[PDB]
Amino acid sequence: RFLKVKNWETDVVLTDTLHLKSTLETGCTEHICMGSIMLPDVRTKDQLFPLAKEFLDQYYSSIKRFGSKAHMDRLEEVNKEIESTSTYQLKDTELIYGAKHAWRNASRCVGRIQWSKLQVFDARDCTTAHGMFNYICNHVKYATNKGNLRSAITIFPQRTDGKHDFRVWNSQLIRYAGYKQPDGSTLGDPANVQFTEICIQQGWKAPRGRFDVLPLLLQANGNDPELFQIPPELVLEVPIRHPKFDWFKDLGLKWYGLPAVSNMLLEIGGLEFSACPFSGWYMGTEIGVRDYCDNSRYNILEEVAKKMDLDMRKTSSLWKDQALVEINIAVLYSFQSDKVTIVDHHSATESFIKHMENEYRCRGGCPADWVWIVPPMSGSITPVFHQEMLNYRLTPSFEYQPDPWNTHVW
Amino acid sequence: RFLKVKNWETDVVLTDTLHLKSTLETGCTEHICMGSIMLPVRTKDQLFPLAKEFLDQYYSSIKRFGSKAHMDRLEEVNKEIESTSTYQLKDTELIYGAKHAWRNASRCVGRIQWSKLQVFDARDCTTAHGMFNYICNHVKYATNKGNLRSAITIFPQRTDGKHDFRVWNSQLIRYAGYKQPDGSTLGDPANVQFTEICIQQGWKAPRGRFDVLPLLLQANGNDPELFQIPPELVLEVPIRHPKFDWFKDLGLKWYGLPAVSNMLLEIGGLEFSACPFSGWYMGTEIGVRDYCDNSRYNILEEVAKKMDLDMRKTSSLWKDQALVEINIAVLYSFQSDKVTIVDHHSATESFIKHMENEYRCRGGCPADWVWIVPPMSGSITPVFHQEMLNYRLTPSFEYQPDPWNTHVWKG
Ligand code: HEM
Ligand code: HEM
Ligand SMILES: Cc1cc(N)nc(CCc2cc(CCCN(C)C)cc(C(F)(F)F)c2)c1
Ligand SMILES: Cc1cc(N)nc(CCc2cc(CCCN(C)C)cc(C(F)(F)F)c2)c1
Ligand SMILES: C[C@H](O)[C@H](O)[C@H]1CNc2nc(N)[nH]c(=O)c2N1
Ligand SMILES: C[C@H](O)[C@H](O)[C@H]1CNc2nc(N)[nH]c(=O)c2N1
Ligand SMILES: OC[C@@H](O)[C@@H](O)[C@H](O)[C@H](O)CO
Ligand SMILES: [Cl-]
Ligand SMILES: [Cl-]
Ligand SMILES: [Zn+2]
Repeated sequence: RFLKVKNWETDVVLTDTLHLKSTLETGCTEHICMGSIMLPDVRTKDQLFPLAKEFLDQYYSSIKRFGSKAHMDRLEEVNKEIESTSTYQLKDTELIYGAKHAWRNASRCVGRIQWSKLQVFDARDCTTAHGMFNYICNHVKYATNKGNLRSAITIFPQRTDGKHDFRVWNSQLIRYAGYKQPDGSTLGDPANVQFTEICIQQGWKAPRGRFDVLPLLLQANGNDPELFQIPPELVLEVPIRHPKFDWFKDLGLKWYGLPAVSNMLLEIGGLEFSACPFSGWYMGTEIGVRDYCDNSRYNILEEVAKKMDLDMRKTSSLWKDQALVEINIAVLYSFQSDKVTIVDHHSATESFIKHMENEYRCRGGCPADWVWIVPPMSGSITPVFHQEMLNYRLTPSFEYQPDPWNTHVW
Repeated sequence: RFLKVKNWETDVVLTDTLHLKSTLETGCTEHICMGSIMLPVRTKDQLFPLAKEFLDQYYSSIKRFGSKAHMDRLEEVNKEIESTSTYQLKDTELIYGAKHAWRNASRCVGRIQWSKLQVFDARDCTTAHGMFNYICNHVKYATNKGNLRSAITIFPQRTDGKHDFRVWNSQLIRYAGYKQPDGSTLGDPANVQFTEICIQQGWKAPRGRFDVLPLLLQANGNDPELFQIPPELVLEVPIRHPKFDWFKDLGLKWYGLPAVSNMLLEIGGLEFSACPFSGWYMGTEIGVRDYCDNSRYNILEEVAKKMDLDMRKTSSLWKDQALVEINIAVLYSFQSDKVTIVDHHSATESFIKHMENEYRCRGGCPADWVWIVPPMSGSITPVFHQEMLNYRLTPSFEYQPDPWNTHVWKG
């Protein structure tokens, strides 16, 4: 009940007490661990006040005014507001606290040493998709900051009775289109083929190129979603070159500088914010390992290997591994050269271990999903590989939610 | 209760029912996942259900469930238990048991091979010298002049827990580690404690970087005894790189036979505390962990230096670059010396096929993602994208404490 975690490379042991405050489920039982499973109607008013209370309690605890009249007054105020309006509204201060802590609690995020330095954009006054478009252009411009990226989140109005949901239909604010071929092949990004179909079917006219920035598909107040094009001058992109291989440029690869997740749900004190796009800056391997070399993605390993003239007849030459490294060198090299913020997996995991130790000391723990935290290459030469982690769900949180097109009453 | 797993690279979905036969605990609860935690005597009461379950499984597999042979065997074991408080496995049951412990080993990626296990029955062994003889024969057989063969040797089961057979080595073949007065380590840092014990027990240490450790063997709960594996039985491979001629001058070698000897084999409630088993290496075990862990030989920087990599910034990925070259050399060296080895691409691919087959014929395949995914190049192997369910089936291999922590010394 007072759990120990050990680092097997440093012999450092941390004691976790924070997990006792966990409230959501893991998917695991005493008989079966689901640690590697990717994905293991509004609330009633009686469901809502304990959630509100738990949140307000930790909020007022965090500002050293637990059990203060100010604390009790707020509980009173929210209590009556729920009883009366069947929901409640967060103070700006609570909204910001809740958002920062939802990031703080994201057990799958390696970048959380930055959690307290999050720019929060309150878009709760937004009423239309054009409004959403404006807020999102501003977010993108702020976060991008000419390459010196800054973490941000924009929060649109909370769910009411699920008839009026605000949703950003795209999974990231910035992503490349994916197209069909008669070839049976896939031009561009295969991950986005379905969303690209909906765009076109909703009226998008695609350039059908390999790296076309998708349009935003925005849903306000439960209305039908609308298409908008992000001003191209707001989308910072990086051409990919290698510091030693001249021919790398000829592959014609590029990627965008701003990782901005837009399909998740932010839960704070029982309230649900279904449209809450957030962004930070890339770890190199996200692009170079996953985006470029996953077989279900741009899958560029074989082509890079050929140009390196590696031995591709047997797998034991480790040509895949060799090309993998060179591709990831090029990504880091490119971003760095264009002064666009990026972190390599060694630095990021090093930072996360420092963050863990900080969290264990000042908070009593740090929920962490080893399967997601360990980088997709060179795993055991990063310190996180040898770090035992405990995974559990704290609120406020970011949650997954159904893709809008499967849900939307058209 | 059915359970689905999905492969996110291929969209293949499999359904698990085997998890219903799960006995032991995971360490997890609905409130906390302990999937990345490395480590999370029996009375007559608990033993016959465990025996009956095993025997039911055994007789099902040979298609004799409910037969007179089945019923007689249960009666026979029941009597033997009530009479003697334990029982003895038939040869066929021991073999079945040991193969299925491997088959159930959720942290093992090499399980496609589980049905081809040579089982050596050493349950008639009584002394340390006897143990040494059995283990020499295991080593010779498994090694097979480089054409490695999977094998396990099974020593007598626990009785009252005061007469345990134990191999004190964590692996049958492993290199010594010596902590120097200046804090540096000569040889393998992972074996410094066991090396010190061996030295205390009278081993004359050569004190070099690759000294094969002596066997430290405990029979029948007596104090352990030192034996030197005959050098001619210990197959080793000089590590060379196919393009880098300076690599041989690093002076690296490794042994060919991976043989785990510190685990406990459980079969039908019986505990076999000495049960060394061996297969062949996946390259990354040596090339990534053994050579490149910071807490092991830790050669990344010297390799990287000799490669003249840009080492002033980690974002040059000089560490990753050198890691690949080292693992190429390990594979190159074993293959050119005709010593069985498998690369992590081949092995993980075979595991996926095995796992799928296991779902179809067995209703599942318990698997620990954290351990199954290789320590380098994770997502370019197919196991990275495979959802896995982890649960515990018996027969099984279990962890047990290091014997020097529990042993009552006779003198
Ligand atoms: C600032 C630098 C950041 C870095 C380096 C970073 C890094 C990462 C990485 C590598 C992943 C794994 C995703 C994958 O492989 O699919 C991830 C996931 C995640 N991150 Fe962070 N992140 C950063 C900022 C943020 C911010 C600002 C937030 C929220 C405000 C956030 C919340 C999350 C969440 C909820 C996940 C899980 C996503 C999912 O399950 O699909 N991160 N992050
Ligand atoms: C024949 C080729 C084999 C290969 C390529 C192979 C591969 C591996 C690898 C790479 C690991 C991970 C160990 C680590 O990184 O710490 C492992 C673990 C394991 N293997 Fe296999 N193995 C093989 C044979 C066997 C055999 C013959 C047995 C038993 C009869 C076995 C049972 C196990 C067990 C119980 C573990 C987990 C051990 C622990 O947690 O310390 N394996 N195997
Ligand atoms: C805010 C932020 C910063 C940062 N560096 N990375 C992220 C995660 C972005 C990301 C998303 C996704 C899609 C997630 C879909 N889930 C619902 C399964 C994939 C990847 C990648 F590339 F695979 F690593 C990266 C988010
Ligand atoms: C039989 C067998 C074959 C094979 N190829 N590999 C193995 C595992 C050998 C191995 C052991 C161990 C000791 C693990 C400690 N546990 C008690 C937690 C480590 C490693 C390595 F190198 F880290 F991968 C490899 C066993
Ligand atoms: C803490 C973590 O579980 C530990 O470092 C594990 C991670 N995965 C592993 N995977 C393998 N194959 N071998 C290991 O020793 C480990 N160590
Ligand atoms: C099936 C398995 O859970 C899946 O491949 C996970 C593994 N770890 C991951 N880790 C990160 N960072 N991102 C991912 O998408 C995944 N995918
Ligand atoms: O030096 C002693 C170690 O080899 C030993 O404690 C092992 O780590 C242990 O047997 C676990 O494998
Ligand atoms: Cl991405
Ligand atoms: Cl090893
Ligand atoms: Zn679990």
